[PDB]
Amino acid sequence: KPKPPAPTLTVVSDVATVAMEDAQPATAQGVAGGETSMIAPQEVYAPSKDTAEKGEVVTKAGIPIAKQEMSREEKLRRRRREKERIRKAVQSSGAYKL
Amino acid sequence: WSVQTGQLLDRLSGHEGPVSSLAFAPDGSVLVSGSWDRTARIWSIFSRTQTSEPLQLQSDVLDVAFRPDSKQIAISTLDGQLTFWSVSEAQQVSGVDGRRDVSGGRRITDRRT
Amino acid sequence: MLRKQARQRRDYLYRRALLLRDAEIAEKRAKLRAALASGKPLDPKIANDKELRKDFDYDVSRDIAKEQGEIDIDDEYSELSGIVDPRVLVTTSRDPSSRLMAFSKEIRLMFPTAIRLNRGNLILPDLVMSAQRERLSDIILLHEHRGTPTAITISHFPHGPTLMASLHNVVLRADIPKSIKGTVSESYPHLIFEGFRTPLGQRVVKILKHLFPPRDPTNNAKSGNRVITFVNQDDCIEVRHHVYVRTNYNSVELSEVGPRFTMRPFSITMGTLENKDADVEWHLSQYTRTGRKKNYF
Amino acid sequence: SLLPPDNEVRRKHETLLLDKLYDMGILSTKAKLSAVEHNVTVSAFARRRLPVVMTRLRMAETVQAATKLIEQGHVRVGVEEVRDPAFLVTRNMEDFVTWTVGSKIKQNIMKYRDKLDDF
RNA sequence: UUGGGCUCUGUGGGUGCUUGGCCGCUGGCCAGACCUACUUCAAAGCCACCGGGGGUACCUACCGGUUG
RNA sequence: GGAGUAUGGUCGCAAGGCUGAAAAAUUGACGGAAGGGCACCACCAGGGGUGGAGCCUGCGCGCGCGCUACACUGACAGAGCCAGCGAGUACUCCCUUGGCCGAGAGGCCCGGGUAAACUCUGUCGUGCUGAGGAAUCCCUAGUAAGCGCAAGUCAUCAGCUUGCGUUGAUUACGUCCCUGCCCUUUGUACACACCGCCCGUCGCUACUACCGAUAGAGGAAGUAGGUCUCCGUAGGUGAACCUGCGGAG
Repeated sequence: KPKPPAPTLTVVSDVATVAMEDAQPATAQGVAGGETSMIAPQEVYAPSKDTAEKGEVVTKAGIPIAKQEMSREEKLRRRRREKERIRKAVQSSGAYKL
Repeated sequence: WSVQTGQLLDRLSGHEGPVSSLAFAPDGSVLVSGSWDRTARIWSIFSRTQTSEPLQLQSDVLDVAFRPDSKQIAISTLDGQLTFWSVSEAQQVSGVDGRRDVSGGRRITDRRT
Repeated sequence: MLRKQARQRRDYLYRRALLLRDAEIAEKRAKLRAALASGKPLDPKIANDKELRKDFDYDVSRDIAKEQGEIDIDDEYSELSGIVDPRVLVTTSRDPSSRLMAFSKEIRLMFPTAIRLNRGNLILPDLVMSAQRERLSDIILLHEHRGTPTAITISHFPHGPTLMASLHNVVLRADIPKSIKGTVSESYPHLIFEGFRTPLGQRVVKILKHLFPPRDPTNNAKSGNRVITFVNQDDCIEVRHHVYVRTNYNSVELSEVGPRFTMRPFSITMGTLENKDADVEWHLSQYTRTGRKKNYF
Repeated sequence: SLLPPDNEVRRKHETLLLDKLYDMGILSTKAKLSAVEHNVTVSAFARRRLPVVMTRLRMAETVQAATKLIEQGHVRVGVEEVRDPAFLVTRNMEDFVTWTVGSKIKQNIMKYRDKLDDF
């Protein structure tokens, strides 16, 4: 039995698949080979609340909407959606008588 | 396991020994196992029943293969013979005993002829 | 396979006899460790067995961790307790009768990961073989008398303990017309246990409550629709199966949906169904002097 | 043991060493460091070599004669034959190490117990 | 087919692609021959595997001192 | 004497009744629509019980559950040929007419109440000599069902339980349409790939203002860039040399 899996992190760069390979006088890879970045567009950027603008919030779709340009109806419904996810996780006698 | 999500899907079971060599039929209809429990085993998974058909052999299994025409399986067992089956009509259709057809030997500290 | 299960099961037995010797030891070792923190003086034999002191210095950490509950004891359950889902089959006796077969259908429904099986013409040794080649948690029998079930027989597989009990006071699912009863929900039921206060009580609760699936632990006290109960008095454990809706944080309503049992367990064996030559653990002792006065559980 | 008793890494490697050696069969329990100390022994290793454990499974009468058998080569492991008479049989492989394909020995056994399949 | 047979036990080639024997080797020798001369200057360093816990008065390794 | 362990008895507290049975919530309460996964308690192909009559354990006269009977798959005569489980010095259905030998208690003897199946050969032929409604409930592979044989295991079970063997089919083996049950619409892993903000009624919270009694609790709503060399200088510690300035290469 090998071991329990201990979590290990390993960093990758922005440089290309040719930078990943080993050493030889040619790249084997084609010409469209080489301009791919070893990471994904997600990695370089995704819109998120954590990178959101000030007056605006991101959508689950990842679309920018301002709270001011927002409607009240959508406001109510997004409050409902967030909450849905959340749930998924002696005195005077005068004063007395009068 | 599921590729697209990673969390475990199904522990198939049925095997009276460790499972020795595995392959999918190239269309993807059938998983085939061979285990050292003298037996080879047709797992049809992606059907709605996830059924199993046994195949009794003569001895332990060692390696499995398919035909690109996905009707035929070739399993290579421990006596050394190949047995060739058609998948659907699970009937054995061919066999080759190739023991002398492969014996070459006499290693160092190999005191048999 | 078969040489493998013979291998492991005997290794369990031999390791138990090992645990007997070493726990007889650790009894002494316990008193040493307490004295160090306490400074209260000790038994002089404990003060002057040299291999004991050195062995203390090695084997401290087991004692303190067991005090912590950091580990669960070596067990035929502790290997796979809350990891993987126990699948369970229910089978009738050899030639079943129809009302019995319906009642077996009922208790298959009460469990959530079960299959029933028509027993038919099947040697019970080969039914054990089917077990240890499909890696079951649990086999379960049923024995009727005349249309009425009488005994069940839980075994824990691959090799674990077996309960064997009579039944009494049974009601079926099928005495009530379907206009009033109905298909019962296959949700993962909770379990509650009342009055098991022997170590033997914990044995029998262990062999019971490792039948059911693992609940998810996040909101389990909040969620859930269905509750199974085991209560016991006069060593006749009574079990009901109820379903409930919570009408308030101060009020709740229950509905009774399963069969009503009382079973009284009369054979508990660290040893499966075929092996009649196995080590029984507690049998029900009538015919003795005070087998009626005392109770276990 | 020198590590203070209350440590995580101590607890983790107590369990690790113990369960690993136990799956190497050289022990007999898996809960006692003192047993690791004055119990783990080259003699126990030798009794988890291959010929000794085939005497224990009762392949052959005396571990000498067992050495003679596996040197001629009737004794398989898994699916391979084995020549090296120090193939340390861990506990998961004691259940498997059995007789080879074309063996006069296996045919002798089937001779005595009267099922002698010539096929 | 005008003896047959088993078993044992030797020798010889084979069981890996064919360039000679020997010696102080650009030559000689296989019958061998000559046999002891000649010299400017010791050295660069490192590493170099004995099963575990344990004691350490004496020996040793090291490190730091002390008189002569 | 000391240290523990028990055991019982003593003592003090607990042991003074504005009282007379029948909430939490920035997290919560409840839906709905879509989409998936499933199931002889769903669909579909069939099969098979019970439910008709008799017997009776059981359960509450009722009620099923088991056993029996009910005819073409017939009856009689032969012939042949197959199982598996079971070994405690242990096993019996009566109870009775007579008689024997038993002074008496008995023991005798005579009377009365290792398989079915299956195959083949041949003889006769529907002949009170009638297979169970509406309902309901169960079943998908050595399974439905048939057939016997044995055991009798500290609970249950001889008005039967449980085993073992024997022969062994049809029929779906797909689909969420009906019935339902569960699960998605959060998280729990990233590449390609794709998807692209579900919807309702209220609660709780902050704020805003309103209303009306006596600063005040209430009611009622909304909002969330000069290096190197050389030279001429001034100072330093002087030959030299350093520092700084100013000029040439």
